[PDB]
Amino acid sequence: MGKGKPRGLNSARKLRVHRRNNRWAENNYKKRLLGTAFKSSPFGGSSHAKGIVLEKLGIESKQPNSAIRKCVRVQLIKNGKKVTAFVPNDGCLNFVDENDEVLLAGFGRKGKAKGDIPGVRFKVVKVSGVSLLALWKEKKEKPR
Amino acid sequence: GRMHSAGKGISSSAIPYSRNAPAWFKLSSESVIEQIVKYARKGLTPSQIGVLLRDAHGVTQARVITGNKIMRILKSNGLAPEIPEDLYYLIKKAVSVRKHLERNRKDKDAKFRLILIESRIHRLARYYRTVAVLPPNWKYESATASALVN
Amino acid sequence: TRSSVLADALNAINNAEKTGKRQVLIRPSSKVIIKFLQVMQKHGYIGEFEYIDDHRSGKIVVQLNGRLNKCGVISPRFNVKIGDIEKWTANLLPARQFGYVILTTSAGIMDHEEARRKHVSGKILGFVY
RNA sequence: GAGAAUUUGGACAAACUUGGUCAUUUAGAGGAACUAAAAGUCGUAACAAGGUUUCCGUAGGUGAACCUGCGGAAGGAUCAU
RNA sequence: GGAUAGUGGCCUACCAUGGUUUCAACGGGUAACGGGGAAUAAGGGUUCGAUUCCGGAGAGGGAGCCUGAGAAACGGCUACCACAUCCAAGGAAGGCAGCAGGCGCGCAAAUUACCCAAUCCUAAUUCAGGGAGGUAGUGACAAUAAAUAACGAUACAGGGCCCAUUCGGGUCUUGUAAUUGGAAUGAGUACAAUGUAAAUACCUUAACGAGGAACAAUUGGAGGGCAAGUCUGGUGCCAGCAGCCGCGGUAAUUCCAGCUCCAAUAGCGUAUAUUAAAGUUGUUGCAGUUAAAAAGCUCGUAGUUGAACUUUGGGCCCGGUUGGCCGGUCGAUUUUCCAACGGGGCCUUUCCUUCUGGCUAACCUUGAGUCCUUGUGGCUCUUGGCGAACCAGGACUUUUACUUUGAAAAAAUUAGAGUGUUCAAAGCAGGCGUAUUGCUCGAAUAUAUUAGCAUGGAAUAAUAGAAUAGGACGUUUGGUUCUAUUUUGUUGGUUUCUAGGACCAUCGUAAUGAUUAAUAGGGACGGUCGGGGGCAUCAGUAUUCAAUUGUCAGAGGUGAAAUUCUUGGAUUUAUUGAAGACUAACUACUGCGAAAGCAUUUGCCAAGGACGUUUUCAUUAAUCAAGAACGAAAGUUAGGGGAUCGAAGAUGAUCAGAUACCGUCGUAGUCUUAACCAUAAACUAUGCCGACUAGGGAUCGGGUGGUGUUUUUUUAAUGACCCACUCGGCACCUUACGAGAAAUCAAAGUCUUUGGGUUCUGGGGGGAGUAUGGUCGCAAGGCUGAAACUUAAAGGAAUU
RNA sequence: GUAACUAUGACUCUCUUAAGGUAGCCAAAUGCCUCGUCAUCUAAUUAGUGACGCGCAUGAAUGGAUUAACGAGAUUCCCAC
Repeated sequence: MGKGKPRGLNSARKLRVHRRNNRWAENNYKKRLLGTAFKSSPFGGSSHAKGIVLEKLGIESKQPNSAIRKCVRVQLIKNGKKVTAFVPNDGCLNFVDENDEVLLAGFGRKGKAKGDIPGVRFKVVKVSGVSLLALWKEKKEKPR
Repeated sequence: GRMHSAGKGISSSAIPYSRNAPAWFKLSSESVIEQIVKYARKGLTPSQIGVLLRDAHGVTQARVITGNKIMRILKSNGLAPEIPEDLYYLIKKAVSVRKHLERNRKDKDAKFRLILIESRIHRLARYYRTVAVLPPNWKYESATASALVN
Repeated sequence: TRSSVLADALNAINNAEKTGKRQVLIRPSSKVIIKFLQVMQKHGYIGEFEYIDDHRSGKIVVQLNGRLNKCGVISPRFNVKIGDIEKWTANLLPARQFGYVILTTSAGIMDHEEARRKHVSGKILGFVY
């Protein structure tokens, strides 16, 4: 009837060291402490990133769905890693272009895949300074 | 309990409530002390003398009759052995198993129980060192127990 | 070895009062046990108890009235301060009206109600609802 | 009397070369992998006694699952003389 | 010793060998300057703090140094390294992590503005200076307040009511109307004055400024979670949406649109961190038989934890709050009849160790006594001694944790008191009179649970004290080394006396004295008890082979066969002999052992539990990082041995193939000696020590009983076996109130009514028990052991 | 010879007699083509080294693959000279 853990009044060392060890099994803690955000993670553990679009891509959706997901492969200005970002509305692949500048952001799932889209963890929000929403709703026009 | 096994035996001696002598006993402290001392002169130990007095005579317990324990009486008369009983007999049992171990070298049940006897000697020693019944610098190694018992 | 004696005494009283028995036998019986039983007795969670004086730690035979629901020990005797008694009597007891948390105070073994009226504190022993 | 360059040794000590040792970053012809993805080829190993009960440790063999030996376990298909 | 302003291995010389560390030294990392604080909000916490205050550091990187009270200064100098300028080619000048501004870097941040007027600072100093600092500009980082409309009349409706005479008279109200008409205000805009250093903006204001198309409010959504469409047009597994489950494949409430509708609203969404949610880090407070997880098992240091017992009593007065009969009274307050709470004195053997002076107010007492209705009513005052009003010196205290109260705890922040900044976030102002000379309340308080300092308590927890007494106490009495003021007329000396140190030698005084046997453990002892251990012996068939012997056509082996041997008699029969394994039947819900394991016999050597015990020691204990011993099988070395069986391999079947399952052979393989290895579904998939909660057998020990059986040597002394009752421990099993997701259970119960001690392990599934690095090993491998990336489930139990 | 796919590990037959070179290793002192191809060493390398292998004509006591130390052995590079 001891409940495993020590219950001495002089056991604060053990009770603290046991948490210090067993905290590593937590997901949030481990990656905040080992700094996984700053080694892996193309964004280098930041909110957004900028990049120049290499190719237009047609990624095939995962099996229960069927579509062409109109992604864009983009080299990150920040570090030089090449990632694949999704273009976030109907006829926006025709808006972005090849060789243009792009503001990326996470896909709202913190380093995982959003739905059926295989191996896309990022999303285009702006092209050449002007947002991919305003051009879509026909509010702002691309520069030059 | 039984620290060196899974044994849980409760075999013991429930000493009588009477804190005074048995009402049927005569020849008080004087004669019994003389019989204790002359038994210790013959070379028997407090653990044997308490038995001999319970068996052959009417000495139910030594401390209730006299007001003095048996080895406390031997230390009063300066007729106490060099090392106490507990350690003496445990050392004797460690020498017993070890003197057979060197002949019969695959007795891994003997080697196991040798470690048990030896690691019980060491726990006694640490106690008898703390309470100063034994001098410090005292430790049983091997081939020196041969000197301790004889 | 048995690490505490108040522990198994209070447990034994609880295990009996679970089944609605009218008496318990406590084997070890310390002065601390007797003093805890006396504080239980005062508020009326306990009837009378005999102390059989076998030339040893002795034993107790307590008599219950089926009023006591919960009766436990806090094993590690936490150094409580009167600034934080409310944090204990809010975490251990049913709300506020009844029940008592038992402190081994310097003035002696008492409840939180009594320790407040005196304006003194010590450690924690246990509780009774 | 003042007193400049100059220079005699001292400690302070940058900086230079020279190897050393540790850390981080990183190129590499080839080699041996692992995951994923439509399932495309080959069988059908497992789930029923899955058609050889399954599984563990270990040892060997084999296109592939796997197969076989030894010891063990029922989470067995027996809670039985 | 030197040096320093000074202390110091700070430095020098000469010596000694020290110092830190499993209570984590040292080494590595920090996308680390510390703190006051910040976000979240049951409590406990978690995360962060470059940044308005305090401290530390640095001025591209190191080092050096002058001047000075102050610097190892950088808007000072010197050198070197880096980078950089202008050059007339000889030289010269550099240091924005001060303000502004430019590059660059990026997801990511403002004006090369005005001023000393406020806050202050500096100076020879009322004046000068100040990119300190303020003012305006940029400025949806945050924060406060709150416009985007309000009101009737006119036509329709509905909803309470008289009788529902069908009446509705609608006599009141809740709205609907592209009908309608006057009143309102800033949003702007601008004379003005105010503001200000000067201005801008606010505050206040001339004149102008509202009518649906405006002075136009968005942002994200409508299948579920989740408030809100089973409404139209388009697309047709595409385009797409979709945090997640999912929607779209020709009628989509999910796509793109229209129309309605919803949530928040001058904001709303989006991405990434973080807090709650999260009892998914659990101290409060997790989970571990089967869902992830008891570390194969025992020993063991550190660590954590550790039974009981020492003053309990019973009284013998006085004083604090709060309700008490009440108002004892003027809807503001005190008395008893009378309690509760928290206390000091005093003794019941109880002692805060008590001294020398000052202080003793004081009667334990009287120096004359007596102011006086007959009074043990009351003091002008003081012999002998009180001490407890009262220290400041003595001067020794067996020590801690714990808790009480207090002290100093910066401000800002936080909580919070007061106050109409028009309200509020704020601010620390204000308030009220003749408002002519005025007066006046404020700027409180509280937490800062660490450490240090004082303070009271002495319940819980530990430590020592008297054991070869070197124990305690004194009107005991003796010698020593002492020191030491006072008078020896003046200090100085020999021996003094006297006081106070400490030391033994005696004398006494004490209760002539002095420490509990844990249904905790260790050990001894007694008769047992086991298929526990080892070493040597003894046996039994069997299996294979061999020698001989008798028979004359098959035998094997199969679901069926074939390889296989056989007439030179195979298989079968018998008499033997050999070799190496193996311990059948008895053999069990039975035993022993730390686990692995251990079943022929006898002998030897040691051990071990259990029981019994009016023996002994007396806390010696529980669990345990590190560190160790044993550890099936297989496997590896090298020697024997190799009968049987059999990985590999040979080979016959089956097969579609089947280098497998079935058949016949068959190396290695261990069974053995020495040395390794150290893993198993090493399992009861249930850590150990400890306590409590509820029928039958059976192992071992002991206690009673039976005039039971056997017992013969006369009746039997018994003894054993057996029977009944009884316990202690054991391996269990059968029924069940509590527990668990259930299967289920003697613990998996005593668990949101959560705490006996303690060790180990787990945090979705994969990747993966993989890589790497150490470590061990002859090798095979063992121990420790990640991440990238991937995924919405995988899994446990029960139901149909 | 057929076969996923774009180079094929599943089928099929006939065997040079008996077996079809297994584990290994290599342009090796054994590779004709050959100065093989790829990397590396150099400014430049028919050389050296490390890999690749349908190897004219490698290979298991005619021993194969390693291998510390040793060598007046054959070879390549570097520093000193």
